Amino acid sequence: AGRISAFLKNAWAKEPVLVVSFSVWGLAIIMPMISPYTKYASMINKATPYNYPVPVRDDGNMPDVPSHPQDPLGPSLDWLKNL
Amino acid sequence: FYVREPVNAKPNWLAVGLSVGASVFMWIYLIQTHNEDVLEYKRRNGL
Amino acid sequence: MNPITLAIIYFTIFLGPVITMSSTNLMLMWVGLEFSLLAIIPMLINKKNPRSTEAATKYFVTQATASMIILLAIVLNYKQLGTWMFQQQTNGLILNMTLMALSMKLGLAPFHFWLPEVTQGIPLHMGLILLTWQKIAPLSILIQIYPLLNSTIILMLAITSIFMGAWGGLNQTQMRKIMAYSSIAHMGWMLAILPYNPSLTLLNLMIYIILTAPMFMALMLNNSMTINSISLLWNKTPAMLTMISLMLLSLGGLPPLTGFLPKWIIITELMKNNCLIMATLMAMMALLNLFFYTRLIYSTSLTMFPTNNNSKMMTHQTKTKPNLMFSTLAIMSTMTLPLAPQLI
Amino acid sequence: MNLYTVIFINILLSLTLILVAFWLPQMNLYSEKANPYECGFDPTSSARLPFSMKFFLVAITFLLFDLEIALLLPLPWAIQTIKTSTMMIMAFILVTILSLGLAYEWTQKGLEWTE
Amino acid sequence: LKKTTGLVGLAVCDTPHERLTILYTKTLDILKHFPKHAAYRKYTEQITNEKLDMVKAEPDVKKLEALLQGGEVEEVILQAEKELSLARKMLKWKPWEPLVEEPPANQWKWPI
Amino acid sequence: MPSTFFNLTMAFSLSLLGTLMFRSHLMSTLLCLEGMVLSLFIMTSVTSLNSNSMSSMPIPITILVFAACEAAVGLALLVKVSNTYGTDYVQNLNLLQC
Amino acid sequence: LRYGLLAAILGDKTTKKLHEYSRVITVDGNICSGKNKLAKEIAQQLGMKHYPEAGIQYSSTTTGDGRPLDIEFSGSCSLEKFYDDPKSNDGNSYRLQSWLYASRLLQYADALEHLLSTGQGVVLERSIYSDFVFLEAMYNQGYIRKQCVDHYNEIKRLTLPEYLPPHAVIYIDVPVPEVQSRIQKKGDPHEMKVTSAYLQDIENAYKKTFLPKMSEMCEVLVYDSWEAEDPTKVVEDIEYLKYNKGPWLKQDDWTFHYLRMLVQDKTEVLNYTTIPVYLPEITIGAHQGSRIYNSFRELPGRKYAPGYNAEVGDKWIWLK
Ligand SMILES: CCCCCCCCCCCCCCCCCC(=O)OC[C@H](COP(=O)(O)OCCN)OC(=O)CCCCCCCCCCCCCCCCC
Ligand SMILES: Nc1ncnc2c1ncn2[C@@H]1O[C@H](COP(=O)(O)OP(=O)(O)O)[C@@H](O)[C@H]1O
Repeated sequence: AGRISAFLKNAWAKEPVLVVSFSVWGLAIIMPMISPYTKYASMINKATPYNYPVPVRDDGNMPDVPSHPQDPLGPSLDWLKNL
Repeated sequence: FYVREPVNAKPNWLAVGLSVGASVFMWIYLIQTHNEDVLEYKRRNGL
Repeated sequence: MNPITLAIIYFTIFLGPVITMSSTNLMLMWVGLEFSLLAIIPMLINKKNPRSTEAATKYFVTQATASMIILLAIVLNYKQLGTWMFQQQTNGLILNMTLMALSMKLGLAPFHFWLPEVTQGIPLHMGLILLTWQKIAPLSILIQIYPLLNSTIILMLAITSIFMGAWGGLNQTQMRKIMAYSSIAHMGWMLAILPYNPSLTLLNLMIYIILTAPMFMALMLNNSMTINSISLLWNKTPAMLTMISLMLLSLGGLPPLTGFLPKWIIITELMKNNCLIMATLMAMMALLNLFFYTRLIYSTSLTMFPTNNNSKMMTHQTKTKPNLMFSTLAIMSTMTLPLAPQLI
Repeated sequence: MNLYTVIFINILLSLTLILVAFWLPQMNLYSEKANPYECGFDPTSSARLPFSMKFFLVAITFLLFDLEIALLLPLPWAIQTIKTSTMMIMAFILVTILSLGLAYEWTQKGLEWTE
Repeated sequence: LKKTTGLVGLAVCDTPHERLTILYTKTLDILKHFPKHAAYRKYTEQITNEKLDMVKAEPDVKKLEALLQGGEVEEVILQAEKELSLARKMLKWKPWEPLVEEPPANQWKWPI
Repeated sequence: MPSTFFNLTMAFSLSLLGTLMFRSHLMSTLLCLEGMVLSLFIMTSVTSLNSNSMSSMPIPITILVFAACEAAVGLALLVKVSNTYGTDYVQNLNLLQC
Repeated sequence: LRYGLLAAILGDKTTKKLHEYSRVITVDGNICSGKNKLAKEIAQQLGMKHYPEAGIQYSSTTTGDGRPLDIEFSGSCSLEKFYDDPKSNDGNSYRLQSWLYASRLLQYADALEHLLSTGQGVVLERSIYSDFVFLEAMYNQGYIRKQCVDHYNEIKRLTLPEYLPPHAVIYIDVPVPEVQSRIQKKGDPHEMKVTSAYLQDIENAYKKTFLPKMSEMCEVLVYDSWEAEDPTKVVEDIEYLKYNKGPWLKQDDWTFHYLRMLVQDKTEVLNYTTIPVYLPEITIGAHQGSRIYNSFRELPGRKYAPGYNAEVGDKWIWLK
């Protein structure tokens, strides 16, 4: 267009502040929606063991991680490394 | 003759169909809702 | 006023109760009293005269102190039995200072001296919001404490609101200071029966809101804030006299009209709970709450005060009264006595 | 305790430096140098009258925002929550309604020095 | 067709050839109430009837300026409505009256 | 903890005892209304901080977003008390009783 | 739609309608000093319309059939009965005047409806603000009590400042021995037999009070009979005029909307004219009024709202 697209041209010459603000506003919410790496923020932040991981007791069930930490089962995050 | 014409010289024909038609929907939903229930009151203890 | 300001302030008003309702925490339930306290003041002050400012200050300072005296009782309760609710075994003066503060939000015993002063010096619109809508959220504090109110001081605040809202309403020519003292009289009925089946105070509120709203809206129609101005109404809109004779003889409860229903079945709940000597002191003084309605419908209806000839123009210019808001609220009251079992 | 050792000092470094300013100048205070200034004349009014500011509305918008600033400050910890999608949105919602609240005042002549 | 005058607070007031004519024609009419022998009426009619002809014949502003000195035409409309305001003052006053009231008492022989 | 809350409850009350006895200023009563809030901030924080009730720690700020928004509406009325009188004395507003 | 508030949001903005000639001009003077060749011919020469003098019977012309009704319905004034017999204990000197204030106000209100929609100017004549001239002329001479002048300036305090000023008033003085001549050369007996002291208190009550207190809120074009009587050069001074110095320019659209809902509701235009200040000149009692209110609704054509009268047409008397 012209009657909208050339209005931005004076608003970029004069008033060259609100254009950045109104852009960075509209450019902030939009980028996490088109990212490859936004999934990890809720995951890198979920891996941190701030509290102690209480172990369950073996009752003939849950073929998960055995009583050994370096055992290939369980949430072995090799994605944080080699990000 | 009302030199300053009334706001209501003609019937606002929407307000008729809004008011007539609404009432006829009320009844038809008020009639069925009773018949639908009395018939359904008669399937819990007896007739 | 600018609609982007109106809608925001007509909506904070819609949040105050609704958050005082849809919230169990006594902190969400507190802020709801404040949304109904911020929002009101911009519309009290629409004229910015020496009557609107003095009311808002007399509405704000009188009513923020109450929001603190409430909030004390939460924190005093947040310590004891740590949570955000008046549970069952909370201390008395926590709640007798809570009920104290609500009585200031509403205006009952000597806490009424701000209500007429504020309900005076104010438009008629925004006289209707205080006495009807600002009153719902404070009661929502006060139905949730269904038991566990001091039956002693909850009841002196009633009688003191029957007296002071009846003795005072006699003097007052300005309708706005009359309806203020009607709110105070009728609250002794809402507030005395609060421990005693408060499905009757939710009633007396929904009745009282149906009585005032036609009245304040019957005064919008000509902006008559004086007996001598509601009098000259047979010349402007004589068609209105048929309701106001009933709107007032009901709002002062006489039996064939619904406004005797709350005053009546309340007393049943009072008699049935062995307080035979209290209800009498009310009902003997609810008759005094007719004398300035008997006298008022005389001056309005049953004797034509001497009008003006400048009022002859008013018999040319075709007003417009609301629709569904007066005819309903004046027949849905004053003619619903036989449907009392449906009410309760 | 370790800070009280820092800061009671600085009061004394100030308080010891002021006592050695009133009791070591050799003063001569009589009448006319104690009286107020106004550039070589006797002041007309009393120096303590209503100023009648003009930025009165902006002082309040600050009074509201100092809360809002305070209402931002827990973001460095909020990112260390496991959700980081309500913290995402609700941080946009707070900053946006602010600018909306700031842009309304910006157009309705709030921060404009009534005159 | 005048964007920005050199002057300040003297707005364009477009549509000249009217106001310059509404005013001069209105001086001629607020004249004719004076005496004919009063020389103010005698002289300012010799002024306006020139300028009125230097507008009633010339439609182009930029050359009209070079006919009635007083360039920046809009500065003339300020003057035309000012003389107009003065004839009214000269009407309620009576300047054409006889030789001076209270002549001077040896008041001006300068060398003392 | 049960030596401050008697001492903070007693600090609330003195401020409640202050914002009911006036001294010819509306702007010292609004002023006494913020120290009233302040004792509730602290007597709420500690209760939420000896009990380790971090889930209630959002509350001592929500109480206080309505300590300034109420002061804001409070301060802004003085602008409309002054512009009638220019003096801000509580004794000067008594023309409602009429 | 009744313009509501939705229409404004939906789009009926008034600044959007304001033309250059969307100016509520007025003209003022004395009782036989132009205004009838001047109010007209400022309208026709500029583009806007013309409201004439609001007599006793303005409200009757804008309502119903527009026919001038009986004197008792439109007041009880009888201007002709004032001149020939003033100072009557049957208060007519003031009934004549409070009724005209109301009708000079309904006139001005009915203008702003039209100024603030389909934007045209309005050419009034002796608008609201030049209505006190008679009273002072009627009070300085003995016709009205001081217990009644207060009733008027009260009403002006309650109705005036809600409205906007007459927006470049016009005036033509004329020496009081001359206006007495135009009356007597105008074959009316009632306007005759008037004191020329009442027409010197008419312009002593103009240039001392009106013209100065209006030359700050609005604009003044003080002319004379000969500067007028050629009504094009009065118009030309209105065209090439530099509008400033008033409340018209320092206010916004939503200042018109709550002035435009103020002015539609004619009941709201007139609430403070009907105040119950019980004066015997203006109080009329019940039996004198109930006889008239009911014998006005018995009129062939009012009887009801302005749209439901089967005796004067109104064919759809049962839906609309
Ligand atoms: C049934 C058992 C249950 C208990 C029943 C209890 C009793 C019923 C309640 C009675 C109280 C209401 C009646 C009192 C109203 C006051 C008097 C009144 O309104 O009339 C006076 C008024 C005079 O005004 P005026 O200017 O002279 O005009 C006269 C004609 N227009 O005249 C008027 O102009 C007013 C009317 C003008 C508009 C026409 C409407 C006529 C009135 C219709 C209402 C009739 C009553 C309804 C039926 C009874 C209900 C049970
Ligand atoms: N209060 C009043 N007292 C006397 N005359 C009045 C009053 N109100 C209106 N009028 C009349 O209004 C008339 C104005 O007449 P004029 O200016 O000649 O023509 P127009 O009626 O068209 O303005 C006068 O006859 C005057 O007497």
